[PDB]
Amino acid sequence: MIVPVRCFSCGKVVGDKWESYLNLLQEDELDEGTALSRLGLKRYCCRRMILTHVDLIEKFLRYNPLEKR
Amino acid sequence: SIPDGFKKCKHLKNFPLNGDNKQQQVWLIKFPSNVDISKLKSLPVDFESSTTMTIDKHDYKIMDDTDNMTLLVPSESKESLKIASTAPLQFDKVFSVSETAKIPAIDYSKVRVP
Amino acid sequence: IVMTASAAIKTPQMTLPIWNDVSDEQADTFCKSISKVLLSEVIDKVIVTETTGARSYVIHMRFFDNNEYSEEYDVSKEELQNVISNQFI
Amino acid sequence: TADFRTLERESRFINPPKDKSAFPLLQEAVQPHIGSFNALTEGPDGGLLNLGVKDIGEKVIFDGKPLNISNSGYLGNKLSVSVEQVSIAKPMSNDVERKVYPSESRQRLTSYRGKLLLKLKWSVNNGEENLFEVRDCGGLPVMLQSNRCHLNKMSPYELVQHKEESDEIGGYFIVNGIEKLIRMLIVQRRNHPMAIIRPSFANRGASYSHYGIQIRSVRPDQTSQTNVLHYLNDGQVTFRFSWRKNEYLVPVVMILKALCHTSDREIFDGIIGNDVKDSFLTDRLELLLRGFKKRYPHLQNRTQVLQYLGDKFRVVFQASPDQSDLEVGQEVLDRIVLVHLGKDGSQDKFRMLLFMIRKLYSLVAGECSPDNPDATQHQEVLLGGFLYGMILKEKIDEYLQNIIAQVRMDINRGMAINFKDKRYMSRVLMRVNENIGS
Amino acid sequence: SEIEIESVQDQPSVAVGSFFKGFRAPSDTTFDLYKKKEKDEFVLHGENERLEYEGYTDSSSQASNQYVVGLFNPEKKSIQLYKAPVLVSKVVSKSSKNLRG
Amino acid sequence: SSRHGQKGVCSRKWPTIDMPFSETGIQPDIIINPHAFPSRMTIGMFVESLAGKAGAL
Amino acid sequence: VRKLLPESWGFLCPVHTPDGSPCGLLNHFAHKCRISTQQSDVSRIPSILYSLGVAPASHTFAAGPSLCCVQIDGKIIGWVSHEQGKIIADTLRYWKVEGKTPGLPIDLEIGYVPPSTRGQYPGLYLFGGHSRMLRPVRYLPLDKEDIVGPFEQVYMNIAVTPQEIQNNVHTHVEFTPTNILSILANLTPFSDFNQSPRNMYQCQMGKQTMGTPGVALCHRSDNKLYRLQTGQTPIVKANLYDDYGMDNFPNGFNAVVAVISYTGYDMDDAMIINKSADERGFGYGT
Amino acid sequence: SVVGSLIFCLDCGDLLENPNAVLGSNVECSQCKAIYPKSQFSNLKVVTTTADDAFPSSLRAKKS
Amino acid sequence: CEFKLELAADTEKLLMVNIVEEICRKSIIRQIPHIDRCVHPEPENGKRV
RNA sequence: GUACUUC
Ligand SMILES: [Zn+2]
Ligand SMILES: [Zn+2]
Repeated sequence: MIVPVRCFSCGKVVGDKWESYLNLLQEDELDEGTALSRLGLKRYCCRRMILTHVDLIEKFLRYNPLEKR
Repeated sequence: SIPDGFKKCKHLKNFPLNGDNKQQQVWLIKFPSNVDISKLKSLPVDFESSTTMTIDKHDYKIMDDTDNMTLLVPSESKESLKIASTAPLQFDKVFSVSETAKIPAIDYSKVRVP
Repeated sequence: IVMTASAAIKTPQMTLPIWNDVSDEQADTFCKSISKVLLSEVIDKVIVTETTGARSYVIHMRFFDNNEYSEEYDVSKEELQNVISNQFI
Repeated sequence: TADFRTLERESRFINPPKDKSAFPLLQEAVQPHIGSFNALTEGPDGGLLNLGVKDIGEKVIFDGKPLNISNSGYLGNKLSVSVEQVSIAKPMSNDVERKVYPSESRQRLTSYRGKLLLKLKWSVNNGEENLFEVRDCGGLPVMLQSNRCHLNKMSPYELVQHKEESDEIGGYFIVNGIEKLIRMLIVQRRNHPMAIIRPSFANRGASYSHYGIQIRSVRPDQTSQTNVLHYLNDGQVTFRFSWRKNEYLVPVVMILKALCHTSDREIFDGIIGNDVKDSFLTDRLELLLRGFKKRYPHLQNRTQVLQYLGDKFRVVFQASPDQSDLEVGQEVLDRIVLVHLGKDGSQDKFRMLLFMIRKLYSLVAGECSPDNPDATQHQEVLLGGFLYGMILKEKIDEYLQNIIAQVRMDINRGMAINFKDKRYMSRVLMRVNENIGS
Repeated sequence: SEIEIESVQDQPSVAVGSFFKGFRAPSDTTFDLYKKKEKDEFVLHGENERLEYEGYTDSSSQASNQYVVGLFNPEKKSIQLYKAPVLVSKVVSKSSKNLRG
Repeated sequence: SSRHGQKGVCSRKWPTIDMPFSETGIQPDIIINPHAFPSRMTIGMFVESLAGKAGAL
Repeated sequence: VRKLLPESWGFLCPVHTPDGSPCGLLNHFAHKCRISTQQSDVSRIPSILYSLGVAPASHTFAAGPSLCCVQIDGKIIGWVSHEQGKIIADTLRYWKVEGKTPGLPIDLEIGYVPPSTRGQYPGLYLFGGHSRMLRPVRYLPLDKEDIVGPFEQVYMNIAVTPQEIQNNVHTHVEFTPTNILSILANLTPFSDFNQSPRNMYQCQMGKQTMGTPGVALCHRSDNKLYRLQTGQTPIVKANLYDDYGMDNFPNGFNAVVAVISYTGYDMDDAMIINKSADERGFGYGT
Repeated sequence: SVVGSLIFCLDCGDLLENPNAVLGSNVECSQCKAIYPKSQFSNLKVVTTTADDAFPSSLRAKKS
Repeated sequence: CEFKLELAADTEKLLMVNIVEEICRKSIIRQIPHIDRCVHPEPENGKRV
């Protein structure tokens, strides 16, 4: 659902490189290897932490009972 | 007058039948509706069934069968039918034409890939 | 055995020891003599031509040859004929 | 090297496609359920339930009033009734009509309830006139992604606007605010003789063998009845029927030569006849026909055979009184013996039934290995929605049974004026129950 | 052995009938045959002192099937295609008209 | 439990205060016993740990 | 009935089955198997059958295993010679896969059976009514998509992968041999590198997880629910995880596994979790 | 015709009863009376043979 | 072994292979009480049984 | 009462 900040095993500040990672995939054409490492992620657990996220919050936000449609 | 159909029989044809004691016998085959009953002029007769006809579609095979059914012979018009009997009248080898479409086979060049 | 009120069982079993002078080539003789053989197991085929003309029946019962049925199932005419005349009929 | 999707996944998370949704395999996963309940509306003849009430039979009853030996013979006029049309169209509600939503349906803690319209073809005196009438029979519960719910041809983006799932699956009922699913049912092969060797036939069969072969016909509306054939050590062979809670043993002859005219060598000719060498055919066939002539020597043609069938089975299906043995006999017959051939199927019905019993002789002669009631050789799968339609067809006739019982109950207490009045049709139509939805 | 065809027609007059196996063919009474003209459908009936003929021609599926017949001698060795409408029949009797009220 | 069939119940919640640490810095959050493979034979977890190691390395 | 049979190959999954009493009772359908839910109105199956050379039903007058009884669904048309059944057994295959035949539906059941070994009554079966099951399969001659049912694979042999295919003793090939697995089994990576007692033991686990039921929470009124928040998609996965949109429903997560007996608090059936992981919300759900 | 131990009739299309269970040299049909029989049917003979299926033994296994 | 039997016209049709098969599986050449088959097995631990 | 699940 939400971006898991402060990875349980590593502990790095990881809840900030999400939108930066998305921008690297949007208008930079860099692949997963050199871009995810360029963010500043060097340990194994922090590599899989950001890479595995599913960001299901977009599906959890398409239903608002306080707004017409 | 059962049933209430269209029209009773009025036209007949005479069959030249001698009844020889080598012997003039009947010839019946089986064929579908989409056939060449009018545009075909030749048909090869052979031994135990192994043959093939050659027309536009070109997939046929004349089958034979050894092993009943009575056939009426209209000797004249007023009765339009008789009973075929020599001593009724049996048969020997009924014909049934089939359509053996040649199945394209054995291409073991693209399915067997390293 | 424990609870079903043990009675005549599907496959009854009994073990019989033997002396030291008897041999295996003599034990099989008692095996064939004691082993009960069905009367129907000495027939090749059962062909019968039922006639009518007053019902009439004829029964022709093919058997094996002497070396087959008499050497395999140790029976002969003095027992096979007595059972086919006193029990089968 | 199957790299996962992040840009495509982010795009489909931002907005679903306005066109046909992606990954259609998930939509095809419920093709059995969606296609099953949707089959009763599409196709010819209005679907399953429409052709079912088409081939449902017409039932009549008399009254206690005279007209004016033959005068006293006629005991009363004829009133006719039969279910002509049945149709579910669309769920709606009111205080014009307004449209309901499934999300609001389970939020209301109720079931998704539409409405069912019934069209009655009321007749009198063999069609002298018809009192047309249409009455609703409550609401019919419908699942999602069906022909009744509005989620059939709705875009997935509009599904998000309707408080639904972006990839909604559907195909499951909802009742009393909780969801619910109909379990798929397992049956055996349809329209195929099944060989079975089971000692259970010896329990209910007094001195009968363990052989057996069965046939499960199927009507066009998928309702069926099981017709099996046993084996008799004496030499004969008998069917068994299946009614409410009753079994009917019957010899093969009195129902084989009773459909139409077949009493000739066509029976023995239908038997294997390439060679007359083996006599296992002769002893069984002669003993079978001898077992038919020894019982009733005055039964030779299908007419009198059908008279005896209608006579013994006159008061079993409640077909009375004007339906004589020649009507009730053919009626119960075509409904009891391999109904899958349908009406006018007597042209080759003897050929299919003879092939069934001849496979029994081939099963007892010892050249056909028995099948298995649990193997996938004869594994059929009722998708649940078809069973739901069969329950509808079955539990609709109870209204017909209740209105004919209401008429024959009102005729007991008298004071039943002629039924040619519309207000009399109404006063007799309100006494019968009409809530099928519950 | 290729062979040619000589005789063709447009209206049939011959018929093959299937009653059962082993018909002694008494041949003592002429039975009538009613025709039609869909296409390729015929019927026939007859009457006797204990027998009545009743035969139809595959009313279910006959319009998509046709049989022919011919003849050949050792000198001729050729056949003549003649339309033979096949017919299945069932010998009927009269033991009707009995019913219980 | 995983997708390979092996199951397990949480015995006692224990922090990184005494668990074996790696030379890199990562702390193993969950620990499974190697004494189940002789009988349960869940080597799928072995081949998928190497595959998962490369799939995340 | 509890035990399975090899005839269930590719029809019902031999892997998805619970433990205990429901063993062998309930086992859902295959992966890509189809179910014909309507009768295709053909009215031409006999129109091409007896035209191919099949004798009619009213003028055959035979029986026994020496003749192949061709059986349409419900209706019969007659029996022919066994050699005719052999040629028709492959002729109907070619005309079925060929698209120029308007009178032959793709979802047509066709079966052939030899008469030897005292098998059941031979013939030529034809079906396709309701309650009928299908599954995809590839036909080698003029390679094209095809489907079979519960009677085809009984007699005629199939090839699972284009490496065991050999000459003139095969008729059909399978595209991906994992289509026999279920949704849980095919999603399980390297299901071939485990045991069947582990596949039945895990079938209940995957079918008892605590994943996301669907994004309808604020508009659902069912009795009880469960929801996680650390839903992560597995790194290793099959192409069906994406083909089924399973990414839309995250059910678990990924953690580092350390195979080691250092804990001592576990013996071949227990587990231990990091307190720091629980502080981050290791499998935190409500 | 005549097949096995039973003779059929064509004038009414059915089969007749046993000439021994009823009076001899004169038998009738079941639905209509006809001039019958000619009292020259046949000498009735028929053959039955066991298919050798339910006869298991050790020598039946060695003959294979 | 061939034997011929006669019978009157009271019964018309009977089963031959069945009524003979029953008696074929009911006649016993020699009746040894409560035993039908014996086997000479292999001696276990030198104890011939 | 009917169905479902835990070793
Ligand atoms: Zn980390
Ligand atoms: Zn007669």
